[PDB]
Amino acid sequence: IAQLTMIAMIGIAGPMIIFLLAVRRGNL
Amino acid sequence: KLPEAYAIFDPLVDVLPVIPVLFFALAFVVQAAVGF
Amino acid sequence: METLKITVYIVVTFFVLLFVFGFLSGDPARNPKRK
Amino acid sequence: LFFQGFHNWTLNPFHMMGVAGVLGGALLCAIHGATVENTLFQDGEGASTFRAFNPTQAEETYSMVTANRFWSQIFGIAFSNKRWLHFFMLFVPVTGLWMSAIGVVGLALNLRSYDFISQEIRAAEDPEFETFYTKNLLLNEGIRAWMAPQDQPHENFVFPEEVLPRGNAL
Amino acid sequence: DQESSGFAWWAGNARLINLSGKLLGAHVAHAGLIVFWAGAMTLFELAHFIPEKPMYEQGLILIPHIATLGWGVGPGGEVVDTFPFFVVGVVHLISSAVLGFGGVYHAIRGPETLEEYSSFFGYDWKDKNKMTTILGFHLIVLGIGALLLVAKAMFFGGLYDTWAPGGGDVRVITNPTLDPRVIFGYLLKSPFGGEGWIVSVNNLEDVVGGHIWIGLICIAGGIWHILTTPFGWARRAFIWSGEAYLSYSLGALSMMGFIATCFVWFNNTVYPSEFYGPTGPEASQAQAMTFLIRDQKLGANVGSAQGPTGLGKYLMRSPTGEIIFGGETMRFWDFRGPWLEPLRGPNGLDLNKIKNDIQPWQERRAAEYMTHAPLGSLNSVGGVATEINSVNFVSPRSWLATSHFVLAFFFLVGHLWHAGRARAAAAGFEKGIDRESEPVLSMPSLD
Amino acid sequence: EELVNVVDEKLGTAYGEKIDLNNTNIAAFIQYRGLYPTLAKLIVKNAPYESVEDVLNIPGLTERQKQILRENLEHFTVTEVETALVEGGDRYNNGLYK
Amino acid sequence: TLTYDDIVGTGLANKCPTLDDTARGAYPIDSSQTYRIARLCLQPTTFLVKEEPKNKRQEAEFVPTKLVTRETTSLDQIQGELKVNSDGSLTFVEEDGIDFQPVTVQMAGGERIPLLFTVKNLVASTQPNVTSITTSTDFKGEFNVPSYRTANFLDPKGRGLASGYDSAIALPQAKEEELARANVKRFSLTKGQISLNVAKVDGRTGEIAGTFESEQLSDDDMGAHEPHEVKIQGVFYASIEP
Amino acid sequence: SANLWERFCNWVTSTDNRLYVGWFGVIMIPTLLAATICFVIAFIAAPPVDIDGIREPVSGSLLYGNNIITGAVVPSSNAIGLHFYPIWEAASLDEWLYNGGPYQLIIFHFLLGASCYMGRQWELSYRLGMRPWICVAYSAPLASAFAVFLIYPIGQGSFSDGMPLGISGTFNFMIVFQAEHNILMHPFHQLGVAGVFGGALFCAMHGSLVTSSLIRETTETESANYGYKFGQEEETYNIVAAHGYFGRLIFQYASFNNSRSLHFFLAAWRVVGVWFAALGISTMAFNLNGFNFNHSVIDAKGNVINTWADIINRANLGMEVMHERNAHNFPLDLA
Ligand SMILES: CCCCCCCCCCCCCCCCCC(=O)OC[C@H](CO[C@@H]1O[C@H](CO[C@H]2O[C@H](CO)[C@H](O)[C@H](O)[C@H]2O)[C@H](O)[C@H](O)[C@H]1O)OC(=O)CCCCCCCCCCCCCCCCC
Ligand code: CLA
Ligand code: CLA
Ligand code: CLA
Ligand code: CLA
Ligand code: CLA
Ligand code: CLA
Ligand code: CLA
Ligand SMILES: CC1=C(/C=C/C(C)=C\C=C/C(C)=C/C=C/C=C(C)/C=C/C=C(C)/C=C/C2=C(C)CCCC2(C)C)C(C)(C)CCC1
Ligand SMILES: CC1=C(\C=C/C(C)=C\C=C/C(C)=C/C=C/C=C(C)/C=C/C=C(C)/C=C/C2=C(C)CCCC2(C)C)C(C)(C)CCC1
Ligand SMILES: [Fe+2]
Repeated sequence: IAQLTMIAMIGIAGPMIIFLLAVRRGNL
Repeated sequence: KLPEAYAIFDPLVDVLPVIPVLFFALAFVVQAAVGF
Repeated sequence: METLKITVYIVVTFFVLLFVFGFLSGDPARNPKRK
Repeated sequence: LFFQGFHNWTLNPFHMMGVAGVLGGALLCAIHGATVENTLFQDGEGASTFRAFNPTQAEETYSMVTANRFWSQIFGIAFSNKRWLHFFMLFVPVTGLWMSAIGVVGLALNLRSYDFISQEIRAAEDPEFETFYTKNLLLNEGIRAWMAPQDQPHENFVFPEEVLPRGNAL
Repeated sequence: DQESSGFAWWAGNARLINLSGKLLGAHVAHAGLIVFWAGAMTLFELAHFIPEKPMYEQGLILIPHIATLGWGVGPGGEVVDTFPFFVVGVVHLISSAVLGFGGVYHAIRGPETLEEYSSFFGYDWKDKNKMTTILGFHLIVLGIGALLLVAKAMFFGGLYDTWAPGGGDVRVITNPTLDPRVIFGYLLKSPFGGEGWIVSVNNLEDVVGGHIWIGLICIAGGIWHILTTPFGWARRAFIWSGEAYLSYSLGALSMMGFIATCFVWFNNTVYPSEFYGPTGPEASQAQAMTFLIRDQKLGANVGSAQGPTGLGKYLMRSPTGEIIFGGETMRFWDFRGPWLEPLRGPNGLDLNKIKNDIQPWQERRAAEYMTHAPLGSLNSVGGVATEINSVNFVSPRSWLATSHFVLAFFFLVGHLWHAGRARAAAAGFEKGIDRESEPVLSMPSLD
Repeated sequence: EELVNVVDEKLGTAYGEKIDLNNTNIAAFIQYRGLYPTLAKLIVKNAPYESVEDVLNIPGLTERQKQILRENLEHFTVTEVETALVEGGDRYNNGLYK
Repeated sequence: TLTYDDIVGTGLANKCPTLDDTARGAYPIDSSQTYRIARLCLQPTTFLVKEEPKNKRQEAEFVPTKLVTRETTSLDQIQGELKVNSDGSLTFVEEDGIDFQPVTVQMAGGERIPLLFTVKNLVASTQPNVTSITTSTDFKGEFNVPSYRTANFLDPKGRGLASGYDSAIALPQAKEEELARANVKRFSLTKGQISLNVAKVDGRTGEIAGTFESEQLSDDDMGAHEPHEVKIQGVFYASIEP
Repeated sequence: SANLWERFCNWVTSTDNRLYVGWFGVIMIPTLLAATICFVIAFIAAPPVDIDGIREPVSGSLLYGNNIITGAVVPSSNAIGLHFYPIWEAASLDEWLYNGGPYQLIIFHFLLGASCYMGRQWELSYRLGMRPWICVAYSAPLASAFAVFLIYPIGQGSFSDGMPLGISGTFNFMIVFQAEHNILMHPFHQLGVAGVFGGALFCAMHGSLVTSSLIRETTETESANYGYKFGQEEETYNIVAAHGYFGRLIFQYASFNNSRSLHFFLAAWRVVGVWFAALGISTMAFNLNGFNFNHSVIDAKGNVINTWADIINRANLGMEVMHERNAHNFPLDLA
């Protein structure tokens, strides 16, 4: 049943790296 | 149906395959943050 | 009519061979400024 | 389908130019679009010929000369001019469409191109002569018998198991 | 490499073709999704796999391959070990991390230029030898397992062989093929109906037997290029540019993918049907078989039954081989599978056999294949174009053969656009056409 | 000198009302308590009957089978064998499926 | 000794079994032995269409025709009890087997004449006072020839016999009569009549081969055209067993 | 001369021969010359063909009773299907004739040389020195022609079912298909009819605007079209006054100022949709037919509510049933 909630986190795992990168710095 | 002792994870096993795709997706999120 | 069978090949081969031997002689030349 | 099946539109000259124009035009579009892109003067710097273009002033971006001398040798013909090229593209479609609108006008008063006597008259005898026309026309005849009853409900059509046309097998 | 001094965003990866690739890591980066994908789907597959339900009836694209290798199957196409399947995906999946864990690095924190760190073979495309030598490695690399398989085929467990004596069953390839006429002969074989140069393959003896020949043949190439520099008609002929290299290389896939799509739709040997669906032709032949029986069993003479058209319902005649099932089914008189071969004859289908030696184990396999046919909608409602929603099933072959074609097609589109742009550097007009020095505005007018 | 369709006409004999032992498709045999399966294979096989009863005297018929036929005799009829109806072993598979 | 994978493609399965020149050795028939035939095969080669003679009444002709449908011609796998009736002659009554190959030869002109080469419901007999099958022996008897097409069959435009549109159809207010020929589809039934002379016999094997000549009719086409006569020639094998 | 071939070598690659003939040329040029020749005749005068698995000859030659529309040179028979039926494999010339062997010749030939034209479509963009993402546009076309003549056949096993070369033939190949693939309900064909319709709309759009902001150079007696000379240095249209209009006509920003982009949009739209389409056929080639929602909408009791697609399907059966009457000797059209 649960399947959905656990998918949620992984999906927002990627844009979160973008966010954690916005704040800190680098990449550019 | 995975080995009995894994019963707990049918939920994730369920999603794992979507990921591949997910990458072409993200590739955009970044390109957008980096104003192209 | 087994004749035809061969009469063609040659006509086909000839060409296929003329095809390859034309591209074989490398075409990096035969354009603007032979480069 | 309903047209194909009852009006057998597919075989109506007018509709034909209708696809002759849409279809014919699409090519015309896809080609002028690409034909142009390739005969583009490198007038920018690098891998972005999309920016190198001047929104500001007149400067033929696609050598009209590298054009004709291309197809003239690859297809035998040259669209020498751009007023006509960029015009003939207006025509192609719009025209066909009309030829469609005419055609259908026909279908309005059931004036349709199903006919083709020359054939059907000789279709009577020679039970062994067969063209696609007939072979096709037959498909239609099935499309009727099967859908009419449910498509046209207000007629409360009723077709017993038997009356329905079918080949040996299904 | 930032924007300017690069391409636009959609041509992103082009700025990586500049200097020495900052990351091999890209390629490795995904060289992981590809292996991870096996890790997910394989897990996902078994994650949904029931042992009774016919493997092809449960959207199993991935799992059937393990089986075809002898794993978790044995007698009939029955699955005894739910374990082995699980194993392989679990491994790959996890295996992917290392592949991605590294590609992910090589692309951001390592040498943004391995052209300089060079040393180790290193980087630069025009470098005619670094490339001959590189592919050279990946050549020993492939042939490597060509044997890996031969091993599984000859030393670890065997493969699944539908032809195999008894019946479909995990068997060990004892005696692979020697004779080069055979193993090679296929290439020289007809391309059209009756004999596909690659596709036509009755047994494993010729498969694993042929693979062997390829491992060494392929290794002999890596060993080869690794040691030498390409000749002068080679250089003369082919443009050398990083891109141009992809250009060729890419059109080996295109072709190859078709060669797959065209293969997964046609063979019962390397694609058993006990794991994939019954092959298209097999189907409309299976139908035949089922009804030849239905009536013969109902009391009809069959063999001597004049059919509606003028041909005969149950039995008909082909031009070269004399006897086969007749319907519209004829197109597939080339179909060969263990479920119909016993009832075969010198001249073709034997009337005496078909009449009395046609056993039960066939009427039931024949009926499964009549039903389960490669026919379905994206909707996934397996059946004729116009069937009611209920029984749904889409043959692994449908998806397999279909996809690869669209992709392999598209790739051919690639082989073009990457050759089209690369053959362009060759003279420099790839960026465009120089406004003051164009070959045409200075040439003898055609007339 | 007035040629006419044969099946259409024989549809006008008793063939259209009941089951024709000598012509009728073997498919119309299910429509009665336990006849189709085997009895039919014998009904259909076994020569063409001149009399509707000669059915009962069929080689090897079973003491029970014999009975059945008797019982169902009501619905069986006959007309000249119809070349157009029997040729092509159509009687076994007329080309008519659901 | 040949496998299907060995013979397929040769277009051989359409040509049937030979008997090498160790023949002329008659087969010992009993009169005390039941005897049956095993796969009697008729492979053909010569199709002649009796030319619809022009109105003039001087010897109608038998022109030679070109084969069209490649190899779909020969017929065999025919079996039937071989009766040994009084006066010691043999009669072979075929019970079933592949025997109705549909062929279409191209006439002198451009005509496409299609017939149904067949030796069905066959009852062939030989000469009397024969205790042995040899180059002497021969077989003559009758046929049964239905029609090219079955009962169902829809000629383009939908017409048919045991089904089919039933009429002029395409033409609604057309003149009903004169299309009778086309609409009502009659179904033919006619006699064949072959002739079998042996030429190579093996004494033990029961095998015997020879030339044959069938004279039958062509395609009735429901009613279309009056059929054309046809003579058929070729060699035939036919193994005999007890 | 050192070798006489030297001249053959520059001629083939003559960047100035009235009609360029590349290396592809040397194959294209005749592959079509033979292909066409067989065709033009087969139409004008060619016997019927047993097409379908039986012996029902379908006539398709003007001299055999065809209107230009009914005209068509027919396929190879279900007898051959995929086997290669070249002119020599057939005994009598007439065999090849009857069993429909012209098809393969015509089809195989053009269907081949066609591609070489695709190559020689670019070979001139190399000798001429112009960007060459042009030859690709041509793909979509050739893909389809290949799809309707080579994939689908390999898909169903017989050249029998490959869009018969002729007008009314296509119509046939079509109506049948719908029936066996519900193509019309297929997501691909959609994206196909998508662009085609588009391109045909854009082809009239971009052609519309240009002529609408054409520029000055004429009287009213003179033909406005005359205002231009081949080899102009500056384009004839006033792009600014064009976008300045079209842009405005609903949204202003859904418009193109980037002539390079626009002319490009024209390229790719038609050329991309057409591809999907070409793939659509090639997709259903192995039976991944269009969608299917028959009986997919139902009420409580289960009484079934017809979907507007059930009609689609109704008219579909009418088609399924008839097509190829006589051969189909079994319940399921498994081919
Ligand atoms: C002879 C000269 C011909 C000149 C033609 C020149 C034209 C130029 C080429 C362009 C396209 C035409 C070329 C034809 C290639 C297609 C293959 C084909 O038609 O031949 C058909 C065969 C099919 O093999 C089948 O093989 C079967 C055997 O299997 C059977 O028997 C087997 C054992 O024998 C097994 O038991 C098995 O289970 C059982 O099913 C049967 O014999 C069938 O009759 C037989 O059809 O395919 C194969 O093996 C061949 C596989 C080749 C790879 C092709 C990939 C897919 C094709 C894509 C085309 C690319 C063009 C695209 C351009 C447009 C944009 C891209
Ligand atoms: C065989 C493998 C292969 C490899 C390694 C490459 C590699 C490359 N190709 Mg390429 N190509 C291939 C096959 C390949 N191609 C094939 C088979 C075709 C036929 C179509 C092409 C056609 C093609 C074109 C036209 C171009 C390239 C380009 C490139 C280069 C740019 C990199 C790139 O595009 O990333 C970036 C990835 C993208 C931009 C993907 C996004 C695409 C956009 C336009 C659409 C977005 C999709 C969207 C709808 C997804 C929905 C998400 C939703 C949630 C909103 C790169 C070297 C570009 C170049 O010039 O290189 C020299 C270029 O212009 N390729
Ligand atoms: C599909 C696979 C793929 C791969 C392997 C690459 C790889 C690359 N692209 Mg790229 N690209 C892609 C698709 C891809 N691209 C597509 C589809 C588009 C169209 C939008 C682009 C558009 C594009 C542009 C415009 C540019 C690149 C550039 C690059 C290079 C710079 C990488 C970088 O700076 O990341 C920076 C990374 C971040 C800012 C954060 C991302 C975090 C990632 C790397 C980690 C994710 C790992 C995963 C989530 C978890 C694993 C963790 C592990 C420890 C277990 C690199 C070689 C640049 C280039 O030119 O290189 C020289 C560049 O300018 N790309
Ligand atoms: C080699 C490519 C390939 C092929 C042939 C298949 C085939 C299949 N997959 Mg699958 N899959 C793949 C890659 C592939 N997959 C990848 C990379 C993932 C990870 C995201 C998955 C994740 C996945 C899941 C979760 C499931 C499947 C399932 C299936 C089966 C039914 C799916 C279906 O009917 O919907 C048809 C789907 C479509 C028609 C998508 C429409 C395509 C649009 C978006 C445009 C595509 C254009 C482009 C050219 C094609 C892209 C290629 C593809 C890799 C996306 C079918 C056998 C189902 C199944 O069988 O369960 C066991 C199922 O539940 N797959
Ligand atoms: C897949 C193909 C591939 C190729 C051709 C390379 C090539 C390279 N990698 Mg590499 N790498 C890969 C995959 C690959 N990698 C993957 C999948 C990962 C995931 C981790 C990495 C992670 C990685 C790291 C962290 C580094 C490299 C580095 C390098 C470069 C150093 C070459 C060297 O001398 O190593 C030779 C290595 C061996 C011969 C293997 C020896 C195995 C045993 C004997 C000891 C290895 C240590 C132990 C087993 C585990 C490794 C721990 C790790 C810290 C190395 C070289 C260009 C180095 C670099 O910066 O290059 C400029 C570097 O620091 N790679
Ligand atoms: C894996 C990828 C790969 C790539 C990209 C290359 C690339 C190359 N290899 Mg190579 N090679 C590889 C794998 C690869 N190889 C493997 C796995 C082996 C194992 C041996 C080899 C063994 C090898 C050798 C021995 C040689 C090469 C050579 C070459 C170079 C020239 C090849 C050429 O252009 O052929 C173009 C050839 C043709 C277009 C042939 C046209 C002539 C036709 C008509 C042949 C006639 C057909 C005949 C009748 C038989 C059947 C015909 C038909 C009916 C089928 C080129 C750089 C050559 C090189 O210079 O150095 C190695 C070379 O001598 N390779
Ligand atoms: C990203 C989308 C995608 C997905 C999910 C798949 C998935 C699959 N492909 Mg595939 N493929 C793709 C894109 C994709 N492909 C593209 C773009 C091409 C080029 C046109 C191909 C060409 C191709 C071929 C020729 C074959 C596959 C096969 C397969 C299946 C077995 C995987 C495999 O071979 O493992 C590891 C490798 C094998 C099991 C067999 C290797 C074949 C030998 C070594 C020849 C070379 C292999 C091939 C060229 C490398 C591609 C491997 C693949 C993982 C990309 C699997 C369902 C195989 C199949 O049909 O099912 C068994 C197969 O024979 N593919
Ligand atoms: C250089 C160009 C390039 C780019 C930008 C990418 C990008 C990506 N690849 Mg990839 N790949 C490439 C070349 C490239 N690849 C090559 C040459 C191979 C050799 C096989 C692969 C093999 C591969 C595998 C096995 C996998 C990826 C995956 C991915 C990621 C998910 C998309 C995917 O399905 O990939 C696979 C193949 C493709 C993505 C090819 C095209 C598929 C996309 C473009 C279809 C969806 C958008 C498209 C249909 C837009 C339509 C056009 C629109 C205008 C209508 C994505 C980051 C992972 C993935 O997520 O797959 C599910 C994954 O598992 N790739
Ligand atoms: C859990 C886990 C994991 C993780 C992972 C990952 C890494 C994932 C991912 C992820 C991701 C990372 C995904 C994705 C992505 C992305 C995204 C989320 C995106 C986005 C979105 C969107 C919606 C967008 C949109 C848009 C638009 C609007 C248009 C265009 C542009 C863009 C794209 C921006 C794995 C699997 C390894 C396994 C182990 C554990
Ligand atoms: C695209 C790209 C990117 C990235 C990345 C890539 C490309 C790649 C890769 C790769 C990757 C990303 C990889 C990986 C990985 C890892 C993984 C995938 C993992 C894992 C693991 C898992 C998943 C597991 C799980 C489990 C276990 C552990 C066992 C049991 C079962 C379970 C499930 C629990 C970006 C965007 C940045 C850009 C550039 C390129
Ligand atoms: Fe324009």
